[PDB]
Amino acid sequence: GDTKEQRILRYVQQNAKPGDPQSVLEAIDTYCTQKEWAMNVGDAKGQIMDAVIREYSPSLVLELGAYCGYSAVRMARLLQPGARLLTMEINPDCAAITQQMLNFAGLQDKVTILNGASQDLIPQLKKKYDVDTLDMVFLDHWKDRYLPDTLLLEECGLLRKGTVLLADNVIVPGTPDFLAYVRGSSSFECTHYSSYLEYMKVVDGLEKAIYQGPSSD
Ligand SMILES: COc1ccc(Cc2cc(-c3sc(C)nc3C)[nH]n2)cc1
Ligand SMILES: [K+]
Ligand SMILES: [K+]
Ligand SMILES: [K+]
Repeated sequence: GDTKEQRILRYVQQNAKPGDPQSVLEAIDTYCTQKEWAMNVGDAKGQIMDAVIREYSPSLVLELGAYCGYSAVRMARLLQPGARLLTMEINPDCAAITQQMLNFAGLQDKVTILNGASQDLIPQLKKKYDVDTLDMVFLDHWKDRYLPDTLLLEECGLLRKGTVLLADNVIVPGTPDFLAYVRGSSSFECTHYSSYLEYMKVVDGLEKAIYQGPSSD
């Protein structure tokens, strides 16, 4: 048997230019349109991601929900020399795919992959991976986990004033708990970027929530 992630990686390895992230991203994009399937972010959302990374130029990025490494290849190619991406994947096999995917893209020295569940890994980040603070967090895992993982980062001390949270799919299927909190909390300064997946009927969006640091008085 051959899973379909294995087939995407086998397509990349066969049709993309080694060491060239853009070529890798286009091979995956092309396999998806032909074999009718899709990664966790599309092109429109990629461009939103691209702008955020370019605007804030983060030295340390956490991604929750790697899948194939498509989004890791997307973000890590924009990282400056010295900057690194930590990405979490809960499914062992997908995590493995993501590593092979990064290896082939040449971005493997910038990205560390962690196989595990976010609520187990986030607490170990300081002690076991020498994280002080995160500069940017991309959330694209389980919807019910967005709001509690956010406060888990908060409690663990992994956010500093200026940390940028970028949450995917806050509209479709929606993360209404998470949205309400960052939009209502004084600890965040939010902005919504809309992604038009289909005219009138499928209109999603990412939420960019800027941590404002603990209060003072
Ligand atoms: C619709 O359901 C899904 C939504 C997103 C994904 C991709 C994914 C999510 C994760 C999780 S979940 C968790 C507590 N920690 C992590 C790192 N790893 N990979 C898989 C299924
Ligand atoms: K997504
Ligand atoms: K920086
Ligand atoms: K707010």
